[PDB]
Amino acid sequence: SSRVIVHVDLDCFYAQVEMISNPELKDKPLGVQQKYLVVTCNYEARKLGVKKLMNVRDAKEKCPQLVLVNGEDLTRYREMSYKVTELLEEFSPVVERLGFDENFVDLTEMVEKRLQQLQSDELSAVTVSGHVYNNQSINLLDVLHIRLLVGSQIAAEMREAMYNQLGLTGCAGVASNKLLAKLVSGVFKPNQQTVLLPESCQHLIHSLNHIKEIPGIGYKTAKCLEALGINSVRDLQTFSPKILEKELGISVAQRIQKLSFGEDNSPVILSGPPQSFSEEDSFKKCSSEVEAKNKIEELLASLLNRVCQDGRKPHTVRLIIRRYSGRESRQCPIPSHVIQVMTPMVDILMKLFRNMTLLSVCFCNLK
Amino acid sequence: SSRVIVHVDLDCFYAQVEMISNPELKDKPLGVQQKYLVVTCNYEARKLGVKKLMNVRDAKEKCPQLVLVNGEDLTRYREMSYKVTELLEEFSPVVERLGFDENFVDLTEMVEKRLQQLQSDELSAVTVSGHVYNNQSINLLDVLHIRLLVGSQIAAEMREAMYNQLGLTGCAGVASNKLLAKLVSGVFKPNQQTVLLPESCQHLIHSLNHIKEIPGIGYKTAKCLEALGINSVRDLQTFSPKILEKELGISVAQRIQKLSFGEDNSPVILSGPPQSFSEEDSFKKCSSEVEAKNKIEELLASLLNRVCQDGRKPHTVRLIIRRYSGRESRQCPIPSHVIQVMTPMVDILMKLFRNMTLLSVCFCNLK
DNA sequence: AAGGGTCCTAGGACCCT
DNA sequence: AAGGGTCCTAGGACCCT
Ligand SMILES: [Mg+2]
Ligand SMILES: [Mg+2]
Ligand SMILES: [Mg+2]
Ligand SMILES: [Mg+2]
Ligand SMILES: [Mg+2]
Ligand SMILES: [Mg+2]
Repeated sequence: SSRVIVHVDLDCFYAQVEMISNPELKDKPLGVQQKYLVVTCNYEARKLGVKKLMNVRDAKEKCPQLVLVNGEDLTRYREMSYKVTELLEEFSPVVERLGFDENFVDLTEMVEKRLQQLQSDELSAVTVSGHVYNNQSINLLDVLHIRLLVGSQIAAEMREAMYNQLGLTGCAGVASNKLLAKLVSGVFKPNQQTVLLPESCQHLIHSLNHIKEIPGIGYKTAKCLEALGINSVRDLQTFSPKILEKELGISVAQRIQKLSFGEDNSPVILSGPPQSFSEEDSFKKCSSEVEAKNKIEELLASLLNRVCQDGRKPHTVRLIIRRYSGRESRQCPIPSHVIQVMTPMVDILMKLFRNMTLLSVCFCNLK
Repeated sequence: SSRVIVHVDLDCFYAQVEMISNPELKDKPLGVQQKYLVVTCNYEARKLGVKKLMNVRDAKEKCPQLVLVNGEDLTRYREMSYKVTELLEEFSPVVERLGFDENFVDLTEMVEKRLQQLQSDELSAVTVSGHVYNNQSINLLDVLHIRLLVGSQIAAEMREAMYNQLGLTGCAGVASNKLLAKLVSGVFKPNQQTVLLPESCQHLIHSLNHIKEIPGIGYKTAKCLEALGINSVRDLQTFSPKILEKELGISVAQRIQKLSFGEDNSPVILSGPPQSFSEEDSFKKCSSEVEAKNKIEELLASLLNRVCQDGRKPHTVRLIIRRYSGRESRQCPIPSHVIQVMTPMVDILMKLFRNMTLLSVCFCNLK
């Protein structure tokens, strides 16, 4: 039953990429811009007040010397994201992606192979790589302690390999399930790693200050929980299961309540190739007429290219819109003759358009 | 591109099963009863006026000597259904199920292997098994004619095997795609087979009298088409694509219009093991109070048994209801500890019940 | 008061930058 | 005026007996 999981989280991902291809930006405070949004920034800029997901106005206020690069085309970030996952797949092939910069790996089978190859002499010599959460004391006779420490050594090899092979830095967290691995990897956020021994599981979850910090609990779920007087991890631990079921559902209630105890039995899933390809564009209630084709035609040309590179073929298309005030969408299957180019697709999408501040296209259901 | 497909359709399936396990019912007119509904009947009863899906009142009127057996528990029909599919899977493993009594098989690879094993001498000796649709003339030099005729010989071997091994009779239709195979298999409905040569494709589709007879066109679609003045296959062939798209959708319009020409490029899919297990019960606004557990508990006990036999494990449950006047449903995932029994499930379902003339349970999303 | 099946759709929730 | 991802839900359509 006992598992050793690792969670790898790159530091200021987009910014770290821009700082790589243009070393001239290192040491200088950097923000990565998407329209009016500074979506992330390096640490030279966080010190100066800039914060993730900050207005381009407020950010230049706290740092007028802030150098900004446009990060709207994710192509380069996506390509590097998959270079990271692919390298980790060398260690163990079961690698789950979370967004572009986070990866889960189940190290269990790999920890146990390393253990058989050791002797009674070197086992007492097993050491930790990186921080132990809560400065908790190690017990070389606790077999769970030994396995987690081996997990931290693997985690350090990955992080070094990532830097040696892709010049990227990041954090790692080693724990017994995915929830705790992710929560502990950020205890030392700047290019460091942390291992969570079981006896500190409760210190970790109770170190949080709002239930939203639990991966699995978002805006709607949080707000519903505070409309019930649930503001802390412990409030949710002790809240009535029944009342929780008959207010949020039997699936939401019974899993988030297990997350509040640090429990999470979900396996690390192999993300493999993507299940979808999409592109978005946003605009200040600009598209006011059907000549919004050009904006659509742009999105296809990049998707069609990305698909051709992927080699697989999609069988469903989707169009999304956002309307000046909540999103609406229409999809349909892809004609067969088309699957084996640009002109016909457009006319499908506009038929979808006419059935109905943002336009987006997606290719899903891939073979 | 050229395919040889076969469609196998058993004669009065439920009735033929009841006549097997009780030979005493053969020769006598038989209906299979589900509540007030005579869902099917043998041919000794169709002659006497009884019709598929007929009131138990009107049927006994046209035939008071009608012997009826209850067919509400489908267990036996389902078990025989899969004995049929499994036997056909011996011929070629790619077998698509349609309901309990119909099966599609792609005979293409099997037709071509048989052809290489022949000599120029026996090829002119190739003969048809069963009817040729529209008494059309065979051309032993048309390679498509030869392949379809080989398809009819395989179809005859299946039907014989089905009778020799399971004592079941049925019809087969051999054509170049799934739509036409299904349409031609019923031209001689009582334990016979028919092959459709390409030059008669249009005689077959135009032999239909309402667009509803096209597999793919149902109640809602038919009615929408008649609200537009489309009553015949040809009306739909000639109807405006645009008007069809902007009234039914780009997926519905552009495929049903291809079905009206006898075109259908969908492949024969391997149905394999089921994707769901469900049980239903109906009742004259009977369940009026929460003690409807007993009716639910019945459905679980049979599903739980069927699942245990299957060996796979489900990960989602669903509850369906119908309310005296349109169905409503609630589902959720299956707790993990449960997956590896009866008491806990009930309390999930009732929570689903309280969130909300028929009750039903389903196990889906199987591993 | 049938008793089952299949697959799709539009929208929702969650996770990142 | 971010720009992407994942998976689930309730209901719909279609096909049989
Ligand atoms: Mg991250
Ligand atoms: Mg990060
Ligand atoms: Mg959260
Ligand atoms: Mg049939
Ligand atoms: Mg039949
Ligand atoms: Mg039809």
